[PDB]
Amino acid sequence: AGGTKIFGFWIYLMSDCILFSILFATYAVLVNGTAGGPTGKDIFELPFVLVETFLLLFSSITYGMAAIAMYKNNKSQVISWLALTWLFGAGFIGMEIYEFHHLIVNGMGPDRSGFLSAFFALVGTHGLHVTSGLIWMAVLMVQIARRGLTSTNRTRIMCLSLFWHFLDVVWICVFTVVYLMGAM
Amino acid sequence: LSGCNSALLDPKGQIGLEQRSLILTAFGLMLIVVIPAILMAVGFAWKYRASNKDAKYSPNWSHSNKVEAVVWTVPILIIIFLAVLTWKTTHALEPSKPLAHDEKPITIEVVSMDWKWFFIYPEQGIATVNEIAFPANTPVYFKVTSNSVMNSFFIPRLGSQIYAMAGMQTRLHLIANEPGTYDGISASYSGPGFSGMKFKAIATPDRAAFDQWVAKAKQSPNTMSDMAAFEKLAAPSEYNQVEYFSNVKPDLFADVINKFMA
Amino acid sequence: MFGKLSLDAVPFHEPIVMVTIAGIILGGLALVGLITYFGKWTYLWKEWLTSVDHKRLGIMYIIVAIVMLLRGFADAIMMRSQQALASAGEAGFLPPHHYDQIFTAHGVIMIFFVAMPFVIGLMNLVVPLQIGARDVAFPFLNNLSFWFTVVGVILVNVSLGVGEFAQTGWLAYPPLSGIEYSPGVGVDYWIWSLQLSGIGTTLTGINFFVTILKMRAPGMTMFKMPVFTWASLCANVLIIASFPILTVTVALLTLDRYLGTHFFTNDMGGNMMMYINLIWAWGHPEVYILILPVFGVFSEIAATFSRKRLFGYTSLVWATVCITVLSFIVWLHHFFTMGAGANVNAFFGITTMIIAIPTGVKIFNWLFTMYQGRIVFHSAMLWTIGFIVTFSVGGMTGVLLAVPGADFVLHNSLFLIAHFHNVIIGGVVFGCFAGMTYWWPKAFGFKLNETWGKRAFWFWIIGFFVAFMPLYALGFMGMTRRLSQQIDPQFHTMLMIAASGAVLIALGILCLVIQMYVSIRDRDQNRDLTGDPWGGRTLEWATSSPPPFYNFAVVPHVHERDAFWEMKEKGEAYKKPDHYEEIHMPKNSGAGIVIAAFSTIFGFAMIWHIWWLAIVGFAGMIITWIVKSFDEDVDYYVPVAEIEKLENQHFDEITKAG
Amino acid sequence: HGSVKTYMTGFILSIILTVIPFWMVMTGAASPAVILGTILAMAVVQVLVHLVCFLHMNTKSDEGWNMTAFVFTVLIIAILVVGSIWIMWNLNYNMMMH
Ligand SMILES: CCCCCCCCCCCCCCCCCC(=O)OC[C@H](COP(=O)([O-])OCC(O)COP(=O)([O-])OC[C@@H](COC(=O)CCCCCCCCCCCCCCCCC)OC(=O)CCCCCCCCCCCCCCCCC)OC(=O)CCCCCCCCCCCCCCCCC
Ligand code: HEO
Ligand SMILES: COC1=C(OC)C(=O)C(C/C=C(\C)CC/C=C(\C)CC/C=C(\C)CC/C=C(\C)CC/C=C(\C)CC/C=C(\C)CC/C=C(\C)CCC=C(C)C)=C(C)C1=O
Ligand SMILES: CCCCCCCCCCCCCCCCCC(=O)OC[C@H](COP(=O)(O)OCCN)OC(=O)CCCCCCCCCCCCCCCCC
Ligand SMILES: CCCCCCCCCCCCCCCC(=O)OC[C@H](COP(=O)(O)OC[C@@H](O)CO)OC(=O)CCCCCCCCCCCCCCC
Ligand SMILES: CCCCCCCCCCCCCCCC(=O)OC[C@H](COP(=O)(O)OC[C@@H](O)CO)OC(=O)CCCCCCCCCCCCCCC
Ligand SMILES: CCCCCCCCCCCCCCCC(=O)OC[C@H](COP(=O)(O)OC[C@@H](O)CO)OC(=O)CCCCCCCCCCCCCCC
Ligand SMILES: CCCCCCCCCCCCCCCC(=O)OC[C@H](COP(=O)(O)OC[C@@H](O)CO)OC(=O)CCCCCCCCCCCCCCC
Ligand SMILES: CCCCCCCCCCCCCCCC(=O)OC[C@H](COP(=O)(O)OC[C@@H](O)CO)OC(=O)CCCCCCCCCCCCCCC
Ligand code: HEM
Ligand SMILES: [Cu+2]
Ligand SMILES: [Zn+2]
Repeated sequence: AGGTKIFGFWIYLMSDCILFSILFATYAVLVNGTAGGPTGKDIFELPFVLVETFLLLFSSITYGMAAIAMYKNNKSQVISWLALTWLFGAGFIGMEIYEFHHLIVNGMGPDRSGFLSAFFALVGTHGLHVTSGLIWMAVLMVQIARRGLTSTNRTRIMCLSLFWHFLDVVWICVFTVVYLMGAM
Repeated sequence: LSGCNSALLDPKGQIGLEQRSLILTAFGLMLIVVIPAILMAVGFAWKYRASNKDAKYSPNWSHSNKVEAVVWTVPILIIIFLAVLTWKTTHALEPSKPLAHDEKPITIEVVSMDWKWFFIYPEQGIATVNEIAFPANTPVYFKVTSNSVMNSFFIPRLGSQIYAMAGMQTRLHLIANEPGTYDGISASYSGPGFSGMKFKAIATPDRAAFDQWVAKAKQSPNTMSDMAAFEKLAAPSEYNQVEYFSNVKPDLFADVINKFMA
Repeated sequence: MFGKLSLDAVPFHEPIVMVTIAGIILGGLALVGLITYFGKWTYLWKEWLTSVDHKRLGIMYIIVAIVMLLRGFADAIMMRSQQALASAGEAGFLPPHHYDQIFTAHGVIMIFFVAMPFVIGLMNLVVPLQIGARDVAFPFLNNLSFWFTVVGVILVNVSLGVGEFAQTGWLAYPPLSGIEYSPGVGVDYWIWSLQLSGIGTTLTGINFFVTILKMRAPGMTMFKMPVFTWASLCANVLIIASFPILTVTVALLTLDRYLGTHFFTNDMGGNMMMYINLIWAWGHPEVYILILPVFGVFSEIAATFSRKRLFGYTSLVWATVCITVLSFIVWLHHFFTMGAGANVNAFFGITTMIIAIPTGVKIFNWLFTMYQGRIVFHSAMLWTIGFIVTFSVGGMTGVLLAVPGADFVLHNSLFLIAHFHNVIIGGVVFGCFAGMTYWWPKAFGFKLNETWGKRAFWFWIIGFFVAFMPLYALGFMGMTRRLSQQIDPQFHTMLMIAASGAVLIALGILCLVIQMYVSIRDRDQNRDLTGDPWGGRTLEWATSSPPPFYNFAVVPHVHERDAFWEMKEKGEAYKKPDHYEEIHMPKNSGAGIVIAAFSTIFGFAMIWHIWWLAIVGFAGMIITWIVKSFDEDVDYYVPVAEIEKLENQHFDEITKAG
Repeated sequence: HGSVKTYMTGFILSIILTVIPFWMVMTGAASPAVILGTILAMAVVQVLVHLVCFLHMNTKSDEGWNMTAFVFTVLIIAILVVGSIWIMWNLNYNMMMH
């Protein structure tokens, strides 16, 4: 039944991909609706985005390490790699929250313009997905610690693997379409 | 069902006449295949009822290349013809397309309000609520916008409707083939006053009658010479009676649109 | 501490709404008291509410759909009466503030909580049986999906007595639905009902898709599945691909209303045309989601009651696949008149009329299934024939609307109302009634009364035509949708004829209610002993009626299309297996109902801006999810003795019959 | 199921395909068209690298239905995004004061 669950989660991720696509289309439509406020070029700090991108990529690689450890039946290495992945994802989330807070306190929040609304929607939806992945990862780490690498937990590790790698893929799309294209 | 003297089946404008022809053509083309479907449903139901012991019974007959080929191809031919006609007519009946006509068009600016229609005659320097006049057999160029919410400017007996969006300009070209008074509506629900968003489009016999109507509007004691007067008029109201304004502010349509494009 | 919620939210001043609230409360109290008196609370909780059995969940879906059909039709009757009165030159009894609520709620209810739950429940009941599976892939997910649908139903019904529902039309176009022009709670009721129900709908799509792909019995290749299974698969593909669109679009509207964002506002860079684009990009796939399963139902019924193989199986399947793919490239025909220009309009009109070809292929394949058959005029077959006629007419008018030149003068007219009611009632409603009649013996073990079923069919079809042909005429006379006050008198005759048609439909619904009552009363004389009352052709008829809670003691092995028919033709039906084995089954769970209750609290709190309560509800949803994730005992084995007993009773029935 | 080697290969390839676009945009390496084409192409290639190395996408998993679902989803996304952009571009052009 594990294979069925992993396939079903893949299908759910396809639906999530279409969700993100709708957000991307909205951003493309509203990118120039800046309403006399900031444009992407006036707020996108590329080194910050690069650090965030590297954090998310490192988290993806560390989750790959955790999955490898799982297939070697090494509980301790699985937990350690999951903890490192959690820390990298938490860093990504912290940087994103800091960026959003900076925009908000300077009257640059989603209510300022259509462009800012779309930017907040897309980037914050990705961040909400990352936060859900982090809560899921914490629950899964506790469960693995309590009961080890059972078949249930192995299926859950695979499902979360799909989710986390998909989040980094969405982030590749996000940084390319939003940050690099706005900064250029 | 339909109605012979209906607004769409008995149109008084060129656009409406072409649209009637298009509707009838599509109806006939589709009937070609729809009528056989219904007749076959009923006739097969009757003829091959379980009671009838004379009718041929073929329990295991499930595929026929000839039958499948026909049922696939006939709709394909019908739809190819329909699609060619669709491309041609959609490009010919494009609402923003100016009409080919000897007479110069009259520009009427249209602003939907809550809940009544405001009209500006920029060339004649007058404005009206819920009533427009123009010479018959004279193309009319409609510039359409909204002050609050989505509406649809529609004169059914003359032809195409067009959406009215705030901060946006849509363009519609109509022409009346005969003089008369034609009912106008909003075709996009816009709130509690929607039912009363009716206006009259008066197609005059000649330019003299339209000029008399313009002059009658010009003797209005009221004016629309400032955005404050427009805002006063735009306060929510329903079932607005016909009103006339003289000395309308120039570029008033542009100002209404610019209110939403800061 | 109560947000915006206050006693003023209750519409005391409104007599009609207050009478309705009192009536619903009294009915709920009566139901609670009857359940208490018969002491069935434990039975209900243990066998239906927490059920993870797809058959129970399908029945519950259909129960919800029928109950909400009652309210939707009451709304329709009120609208017809108001329009008849207003076209005579009278105020009527529904002012715009109530009438606009009524038509918005009617649309939302009939689409999301009548049509959707009906087809979903039919698929839930039938699909696992047809493919030879014992359950859906994710049974607990199935239960949770049903309860999210119930959450939506509860929210939309609560909007009756607390606050009001949206007055924007059933898709809530901004900026009319935005905070500026819709400051009340109605749009928020709309938002949260739709969002919470859409979560469950998306999960159902995933569940059914995986179920059909992965849980089929050995030997049943894709092109040996019953056509209804193909239709369900395509519908679930559309659900998975399209309902995320609705999720996002409603979420963006929510951000606009709550956080003052500028996605769809008139100013500050917003663009409401984007909302219209997105909502209809979801919306057309929705109508195809509704219609495909009933196409499958009609395929099954026509083959069964023609006593003949379905004609052109491969052609039918590929037409279904074609419709599925093409349903995503046509959505702009819903706003042809917004002014996209000739190129875009022409392209989308052409795609719209292209996707009509496979539907005609399906219609003619059914006709040739009836050709040279032996047609038994069971009420289900009457529904099928009536569907062919009515849906042909409706689809014809739809294709007419696909031509942008004609749509320019028919858009939002009562011609459009007539078209989509023609297709909806002729296809979806007719097919739902047909499938309900067809599979009632499978679900419950006895047949419906045929006399009242046929009366219901005749009332429904004749009343539909009387109710909606005048609307085609009215569309040609220039009458637009959503008119309620001072309707122009020349529409009055058509509006009266439409009202009389609506009364005929009301009689049809009464006939259905009487049919259910009489069938239940006389169930002992109309038992389905063999599990094959109609001489069916697919595996669902290979089981007992009702099927054992595990469906099949032994997973069947299929060799051809119409596996059960081939088993009957080869004498292999009703063969006692040499031995039985224990069956793995999922346990019932109350977690789904708890998550749904927390979701209901969360939605209600968000509607009334009770922030602390919304936090409590959301935290409850997530925490219940996690706690369930910690559960280990979620399955059990059916002892071989139980299976032996059930199979022996079924085989005693089979031997007694013949 | 992958291996350490393929994960590190994907890691290095992702690092390169991420660094180059950022450097190109930050430093104005080439003309705007060249920069845009490069970053879009490298983003697509990096997505493929992640799908292969990290998600182990292949034509055999789940009887091929894994790949089938992904390809269908990509097609649906292309339809939705491109159609929305085209429709909105045309609508906005027709909404102007011309
Ligand atoms: C293999 C696994 C690996 C596959 C994956 C790897 C490949 C990746 C590619 C993607 C996969 C492609 C699909 C392959 C399916 C694989 C499974 C399989 O084949 O075995 C199952 C199955 C075997 O089941 P079975 O148990 O053995 O029983 C079968 C019986 O033997 C059958 O007995 P029968 O008597 O019932 O025969 C029925 C016969 C119908 O009966 C007839 O023989 C009469 C023929 C009617 C002619 C009228 C054609 C109608 C279409 C009009 C098109 C107009 C031109 C289009 C121009 C473009 C538009 C501008 O067939 C039809 O139903 C025709 C329906 C065609 C409608 C498709 C929509 C039209 C657009 C596509 C144009 C190309 C159509 C080719 C027509 C082929 C004709 C055979 O195979 C079949 O279905 C039989 C062959 C029919 C296949 C139909 C092909 C669909 C075409 C879609 C192509 C779309 C273009 C690409 C766009 C994609 C992105 C948008
Ligand atoms: C499940 C319901 C359902 C179904 C199945 C359909 C099917 C179709 N619809 Fe309909 N629709 C539905 C429900 C709705 N439609 C709408 C709106 C809508 C609009 C927008 C018009 C406007 O807003 O002004 C158009 C153009 C169409 C066209 C079509 C077409 C071409 C089909 C085709 O799929 C039909 C194909 C079938 C045919 C033709 C009949 C059988 C064929 C025969 C007999 C043989 C072959 C014939 C030919 C080749 C011609 N629809 C709306 C919006 C209402 C709102 O705004 O609130 C709703 C709810
Ligand atoms: C605007 O409202 C309108 C409609 O909607 C648009 C209508 O439906 C209708 C037509 C209504 C019809 C008669 C349809 C009847 C069909 C029925 C029986 C099926 C309805 C389905 C139900 C059983 C609801 C199922 C969901 C529920 C269990 C959720 C519970 C929701 C409830 C009952 C509403 C909440 C009401 C509150 C508790 C009121 C608050 C109470 C107060 C504090 C005091 C109350 C005082 C009074 C006098 C008792 C009208 C009258 C209308 O104008
Ligand atoms: C425009 C866009 C608008 C829409 C915005 C959308 C925002 C939400 C987007 C994020 C959606 C999150 C998706 C969560 C996926 C988790 C699905 C899941 O449960 O995995 C299935 C896996 C299968 O294993 P199984 O044994 O069957 O257990 C099933 C559960 N009992 O089961 C497991 O592995 C166990 C999982 C345990 C449960 C973990 C739940 C954590 C996620 C909670 C989500 C809410 C987070 C709140 C975020 C902060 C809000 C401020
Ligand atoms: C589903 C759609 C997703 C879209 C998300 C974006 C919309 C949210 C935008 C913020 C609301 C508007 C500002 C109101 C608030 C406002 O205007 O008040 C201004 C306020 C600053 O004042 P303070 O509250 O600090 O001052 C209080 C003191 O004076 C006394 O204690 O800003 C904030 O603190 C908000 C910053 C939150 C930033 C983090 C949230 C970002 C979104 C979530 C991203 C995902 C990751 C989260 C994981 C935990
Ligand atoms: C919309 C709000 C819904 C209410 C939510 C809160 C639920 C409250 C009940 C939970 C505690 C129960 C503890 C069990 C305690 C226990 O073991 O005894 C529960 C007991 C079960 O006994 P039985 O009725 O089967 O009779 C026992 C005999 O058969 C001898 O064995 O039932 C009751 O007495 C009433 C309980 C349910 C009352 C119903 C609640 C109201 C629901 C209203 C919904 C509308 C109607 C639609 C229904 C389809
Ligand atoms: C959106 C959903 C809204 C609710 C829909 C209406 C249904 C209401 C429930 C029907 C009455 C159930 C009668 C139990 C009948 C009964 O006797 O219980 C049966 C059951 C078992 O009791 P027994 O004494 O039979 O023990 C048998 C043992 O062998 C254990 O299996 O008790 C429970 O486990 C608790 C179930 C009641 C509690 C469930 C409801 C609570 C959740 C819903 C409320 C939300 C809470 C959160 C809000 C903050
Ligand atoms: C005019 C419009 C043109 C329409 C053309 C559309 C073409 C459709 C071709 C689909 C690709 C099929 C390749 C499967 C290749 C594969 O791995 O499957 C292999 C599968 C074979 O299954 P079996 O081994 O059980 O054997 C079945 C028979 O082929 C044996 O004779 O092929 C099929 O028969 C599938 C038939 C198409 C059914 C399509 C289902 C719906 C597709 C969408 C699924 C994704 C949803 C994701 C949710 C977001
Ligand atoms: C501040 C006010 C707090 C009031 C919260 C009300 C809690 C009432 C719980 C009723 C549960 C009914 C049990 C039915 C019994 C039943 O059948 O359901 C059982 C079901 C799952 O339990 P198991 O996993 O043991 O499975 C049992 C069976 O289902 C076997 O399959 O639900 C739970 O136990 C989840 C508990 C959720 C607990 C929610 C915690 C409260 C959340 C709010 C906290 C807010 C904090 C804010 C922080 C920012
Ligand atoms: C049972 C018979 C039905 C009747 C008599 C009926 C009647 C009507 C009426 C009178 C309207 C308003 C028309 C207008 O604007 O003037 C309408 C709207 C509508 N109906 Fe029905 N209807 C019925 C069944 C259904 C069903 C089964 C569905 C869908 C599943 C449905 C969906 C709708 C929708 C979506 C609208 C548009 C609501 C909108 O204004 O926002 N109807 N109905
Ligand atoms: Cu459509
Ligand atoms: Zn516009």
